[PDB]
Amino acid sequence: GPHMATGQDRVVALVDMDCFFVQVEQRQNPHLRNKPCAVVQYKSWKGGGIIAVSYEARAFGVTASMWADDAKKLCPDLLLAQVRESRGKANLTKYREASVEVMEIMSRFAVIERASIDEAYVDLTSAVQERLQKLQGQPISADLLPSTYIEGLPQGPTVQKEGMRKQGLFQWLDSLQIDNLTSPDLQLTVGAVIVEEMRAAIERETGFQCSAGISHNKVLAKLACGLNKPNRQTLVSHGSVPQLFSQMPIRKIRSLGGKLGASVIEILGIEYMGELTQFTESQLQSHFGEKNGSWLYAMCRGIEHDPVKPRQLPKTIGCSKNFPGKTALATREQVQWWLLQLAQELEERLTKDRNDNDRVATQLVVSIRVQGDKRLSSLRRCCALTRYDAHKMSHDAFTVIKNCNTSGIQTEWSPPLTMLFLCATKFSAS
DNA sequence: ATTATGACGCT
DNA sequence: AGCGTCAT
Ligand SMILES: Nc1ncnc2c1ncn2[C@H]1C[C@H](O)[C@@H](COP(=O)(O)OP(=O)(O)OP(=O)(O)O)O1
Ligand SMILES: [Ca+2]
Ligand SMILES: [K+]
Repeated sequence: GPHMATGQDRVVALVDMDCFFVQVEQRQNPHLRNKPCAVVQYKSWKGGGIIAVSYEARAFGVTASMWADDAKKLCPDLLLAQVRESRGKANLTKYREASVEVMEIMSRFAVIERASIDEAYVDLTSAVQERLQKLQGQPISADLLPSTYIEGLPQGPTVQKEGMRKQGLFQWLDSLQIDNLTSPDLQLTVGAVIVEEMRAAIERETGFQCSAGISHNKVLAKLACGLNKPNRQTLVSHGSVPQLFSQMPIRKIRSLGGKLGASVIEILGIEYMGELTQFTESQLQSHFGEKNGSWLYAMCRGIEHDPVKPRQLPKTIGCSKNFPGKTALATREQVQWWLLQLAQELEERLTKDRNDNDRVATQLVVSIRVQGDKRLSSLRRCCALTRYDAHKMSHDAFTVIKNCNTSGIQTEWSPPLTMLFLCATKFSAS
């Protein structure tokens, strides 16, 4: 009762750019705007691999992880933009720089955690408190929430999509004004007002649209964000959780989309997140470990405590290339040439990072895959990164992996290498 | 023959 | 440390 924590202490948002690499290419090339289009890397094998898809193209069934030749079967008029190639490899700089544009705007509003190239969590608790003081008990108008969905509403005693959105928003605001909701509900609502403002600023200042979720923690904000995409935001209140979770497949919750989630389903014989509430904390810990068990026990009740970390910059800077099928690296000089290409891109990015962000990487991680290996990485070795110099880094990388070569002929490399990976890590202030 | 990333957990 | 999981 009175001592039962409800995980309603924070306001957290997750902002997720819509079709991000496609928007970056559409801003650059107006011919691609409002068209079925996709971003592809490379072109020779089956037309290239699709890595991002506009919503117009998704209507035809085009997805990422599709070959462009196959996407064209579904959507013959699909437009394509190619990822830049430099030094023999795909180069993602344009998208990393577009990411910085958005992250810097978000940072004006609040502390953010960079979750990926186009996702950031936002801790809005303090901003909401501030806005509430400005507001002075003045009610919140629907006009302040023009792209907001309230999950679970409308309900109870119009067949258009926007009409439904407004009906739900009206019910929510009507209740807030009549004092039939909770202080956490008001906090979330003010959070959503701020996120409208944030999303408007992103679009104004970059041209890019995004979706967002607002809730009391990162997992619910992420779940919320996906409910209404694209170009919309969704508020998931604490009270919405029992209905929302009652039919929510376990794999939809972040961290449960893989083997752990499959084990939860199999071991417990359940399908939906809400079904977890019937187990004790000890029962869950007994199957999934102390940490996972406690996390699951709280999470299925809508409670999570993972903080929004104050981190706007990536912690690592890496460069990798696959060498599939017949293109696997089978000679010494091949391996060395590609290590150099990778090291040259890495040096370029590191030098920029050092100038921009007042830090230096101190460790170089070298990873390879060998042909036949089940896993993405076969071997990982570290060495010191003491100089931002591509020839040195590439020579050092060779040294730490050269003994993986089974070949008696040192000119040859066996078994052939199907992946090379260089990663700069362990930053120190500079 | 998805590819190129990136954070965090385990022992 | 080196490996594995989960995610954009
Ligand atoms: N598996 C991947 N391989 C390479 N690039 C990827 C991969 N997944 C995502 N990306 C890139 C391209 C995406 O535009 C960008 C952001 O990813 P993501 O949020 O999953 O999709 P998206 O922004 O294209 O569409 P959505 O509107 O559904 O969010 O990161
Ligand atoms: Ca996205
Ligand atoms: K994303």
